[PDB]
Amino acid sequence: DDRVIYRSIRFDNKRAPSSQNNDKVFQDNHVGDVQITKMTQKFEKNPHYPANEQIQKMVIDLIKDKVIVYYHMNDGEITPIVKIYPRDSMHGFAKLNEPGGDNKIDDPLVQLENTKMVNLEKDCLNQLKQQEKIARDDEKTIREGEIRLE
Amino acid sequence: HLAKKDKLDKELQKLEDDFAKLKQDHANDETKLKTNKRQQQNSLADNI
Amino acid sequence: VQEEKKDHQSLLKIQQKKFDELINNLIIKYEERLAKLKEDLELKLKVEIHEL
Amino acid sequence: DPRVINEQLILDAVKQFNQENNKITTENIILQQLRQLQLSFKNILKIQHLQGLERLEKLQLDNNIIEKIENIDHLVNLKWLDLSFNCIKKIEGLDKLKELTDLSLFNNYIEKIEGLHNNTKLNVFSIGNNRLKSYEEITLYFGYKPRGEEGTNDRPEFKRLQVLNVSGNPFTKDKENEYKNHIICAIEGDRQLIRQDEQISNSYNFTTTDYYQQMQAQEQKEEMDRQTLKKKKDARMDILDNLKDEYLKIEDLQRVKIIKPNQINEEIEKYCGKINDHVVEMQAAVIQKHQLILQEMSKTEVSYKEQEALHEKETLQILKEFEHEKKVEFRNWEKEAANGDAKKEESRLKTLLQKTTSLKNKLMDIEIQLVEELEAIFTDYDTKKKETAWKDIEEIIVLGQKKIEEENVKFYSNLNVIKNKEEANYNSTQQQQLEEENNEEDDEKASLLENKEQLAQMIGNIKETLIDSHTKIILSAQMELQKDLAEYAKQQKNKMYERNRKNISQIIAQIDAYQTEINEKLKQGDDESDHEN
Amino acid sequence: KEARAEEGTQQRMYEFEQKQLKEKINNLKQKTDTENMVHEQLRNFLIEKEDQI
Repeated sequence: DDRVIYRSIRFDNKRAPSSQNNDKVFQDNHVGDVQITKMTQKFEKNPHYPANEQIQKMVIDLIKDKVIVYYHMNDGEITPIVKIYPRDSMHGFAKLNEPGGDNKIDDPLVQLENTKMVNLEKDCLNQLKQQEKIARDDEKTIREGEIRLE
Repeated sequence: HLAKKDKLDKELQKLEDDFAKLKQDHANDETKLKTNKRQQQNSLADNI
Repeated sequence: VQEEKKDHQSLLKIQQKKFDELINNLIIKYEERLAKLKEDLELKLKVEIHEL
Repeated sequence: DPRVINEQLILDAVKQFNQENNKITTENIILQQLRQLQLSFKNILKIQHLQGLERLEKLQLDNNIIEKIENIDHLVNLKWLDLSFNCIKKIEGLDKLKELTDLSLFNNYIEKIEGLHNNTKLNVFSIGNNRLKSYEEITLYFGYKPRGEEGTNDRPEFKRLQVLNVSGNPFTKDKENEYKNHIICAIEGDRQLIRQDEQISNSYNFTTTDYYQQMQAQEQKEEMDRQTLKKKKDARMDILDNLKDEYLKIEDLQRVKIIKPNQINEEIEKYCGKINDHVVEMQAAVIQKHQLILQEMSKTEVSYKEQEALHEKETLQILKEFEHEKKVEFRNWEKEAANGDAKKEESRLKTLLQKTTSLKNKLMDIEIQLVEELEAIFTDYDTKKKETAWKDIEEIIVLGQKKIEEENVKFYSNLNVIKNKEEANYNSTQQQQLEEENNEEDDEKASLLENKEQLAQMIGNIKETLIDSHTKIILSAQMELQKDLAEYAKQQKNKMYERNRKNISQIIAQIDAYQTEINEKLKQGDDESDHEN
Repeated sequence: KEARAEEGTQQRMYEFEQKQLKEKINNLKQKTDTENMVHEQLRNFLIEKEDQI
C-alpha cells in the first residue's frame, strides 16, 4: 500500500563505535556496535499522486549529510528530478543563533517537507533495528536446531 | 464600465486576425520546408 | 487400463477447470465486496461526522 | 443590525479560517482559487458577494439569521454544505448542483421538501428539528409512496443517500419511532434493527433485497442503453433520427392525407418500417467500421507507448552512464585538488566537456530517430485507415443513401398510383351525385382531385424535399466522420509537436547544467592558483 | 450606507471584470510569443536537418 518498493541502507566501516548517538549506537546482531553511512529508498508511482509532488527515490546520505531524492519524470520529460537537499535544518538542528539567514522557515511548506522527511527517516531507523533483531532471531533459530523428521 | 471595457477590446479584434495570418503562414513554412527536406532524402534514397 | 487412465486424466483436467473457475469467481466477488466496503467506510465516516 | 458578507468581510473570514487551521500567511490569496469557506457565527442575514466560486468544495454558514436560498445555480461543484439552524422555510435555487453530498437543513422552518431531484447523488441531508407535517414527504425521495396516491414518480431519485435525520419534527412526536420505521421501509445499524421488527417488514411490499436486485438489473439495462447510444453516435447516423420524423416536418403529406387517410397511413407505416430497418442495417455496418477504426487508433497509441518507453529507457541508460562519468570525474577532481596538479585536472575536465558535447549530439540524434519513427508510423496508419476503414464507411454510406433514395422513389410511385386511382374514382362518381350536405371535406377532396396537376406537383415537391433532407443529413453524418478523424490526427500530431519541444528543452537544460557544473569545477580549480603568488 | 455598500460592491466587481477583460490581449501576446519561438525553432531545425542529411 505505501508503495515504497525498494529500500536499502549503505554501510562503511571506516569509523569506530561512535559513543554519542543512541540512534547510531546499534545493537548489531553480528558484532555489536557498527557505524552508519547512507540510505536509499524507491517508491511506487500512484497514478493519482503527481510525479513532481510524489517522491519516487530518496537518498539520505550521512557522509554528505544531505538527502538525494528522485522524482518521477512528467509526460514528455527526460529531465530527471535529482534533488540534493541540505539536511542542516532537518530535525530542528537549524541554528536560529545566526541573524542573517533568510528566515524562510516561517513558510509552512518547509514545515511539511521536514515533517515528512523526519517521519520517513525515523520510521526507517526503527524498522531497520527491528529487522536486525528479527534477523538475529531467525538465523540463530535455524542455526542451533537439529534436524526433524515427519 | 461598459464603455471602457468595450474600448479595451477594440484593438483585440485586429490582433486576432494578425495572429491568425501569422499562424496560417507558419503552417505554410513548415509544410514548404518539409516538402524540400523530404525530397532531399528521396534523392539520396534513389542515389542509394 | 489405458481407457480408464484416459478418463481419470480427463476428470483431473475437468476438476482443474472447475476449481480454477471457482477461485476466479470467488476473487472477483471478494474484490467487489472490498470496494463496496471501502465505500461503506467513507459514508460511515460521513454519518459519524455529520451526526456529531 | 442586518449585515452583508462583504469582500472586506470576505478577507476577514479568510484570515479567521486560515488562523483556525494554520494556513499560509498569504495576503495575495487568489480569489479564483478558493476551495473551502467558513463563516462561523457572523449573524449573516443574507447571502451575497460570492460570485466566481464554481470550484467550491467546502462551505459553512451555520449560526446565522439567514432565511432565504436562491441563485445557488451557478455553484454546481459544492461538496460540504451546512446551512441549518437558520430562518429557512423553503428549499430552492440549487437545482443545478448535482455534486453536493452534505446537505444540512436541520432546525429551520422547513415544511416542504423540493428541489433535490437534480442532486440525486447526495448522501448526507439534515432536515430535522423542523415543522414537517407528514412522514410520507420523505418517502417521495427514495422511490416509495403511500399506497393509494397517484404517483407519476416511477423513477427513484435518491439511492446512495444514507445520511438523513429529521428527528424532532412535529409529526415525529406521535406514535413514537413508527414513522422512522415506515420511512426506512421507504428508505446504518438502526436500519438493520428496524428491518428486524415484524410489523415493520409486514406492513409493506416493496422491500430492499428485491429493490437492489431490480436496481442492478435496471443499471445494467441503463449501461447497455448508453453503450448502444454511443455506438449509434459513433456510427455518425444519429442525425438521421429525424428521417422518420420528417413527415411531421412535411406539411404536404398532411394535406394529401385527406384524399385517402386509410391507405395513406398504411403506406406511411410500410415506408417508415422499411426505412427504419434498412437505415438500421446502415448504421450497424457503419458501427462495425467505426469499431475497427477505434481498434486501429488504440493500437496506434499502444505502439507509440512501447516505442516511447524504449526511447526513454535508452536515454536513461545513457544518462546513467554520463552520471557515472560525472561522479568519477568529481571524485578524481577532489582527489587531485588535494593533490593540486591543476594541468591534469583541467585536461581531464575538458575531456569530460567534449564528452558532454558528444552526449548532446547523440541525444539530438536519438530525437531525430524518434521523429522518423513517429512520422512513418503515423503516415502508415493513416494510409491503412484510408485504404480499408475510411473506404468501407464511404461505400456503406453511399449504399445506404441510395437505398433510402430507392425507398423514396418507390413511395413516390405508390403515391402516384393512389392519386391516379382517387382521380379516376372521383371522375366516375361526380357524374351521378351533385348534392350531398355540401360536405366540407368532400369539397376539399373534390378541389384536390380536380387539380390533378397540382396534386402531382405537390407530391413531386414532397419527394424532392424528402430526398434533399435525407441527403443533407447523410452528408452531415459523412462530414461529422471526416471532422472527427481529422481532429484525431491533428491532436496526435500537434501533441507530438509539444512533446518534441519539451524533450528538446529538457535535453538543452541538462546540457547547460552539465556545462555550468564543469565550468564551476574548472574555475574553482584554477582560482586555487591565485593564493600562491 | 446600504446604497454606498452596493455601489462599492459593483465597483469592486468591476475591477474584477475589467481586469479579466484586459486579459485576452495579454494571453494572446504571450501565446504568440510562444508560437513565434516554436516556429522559428522549427524553421531552424528544418534547415539544420536539411544540412545534416
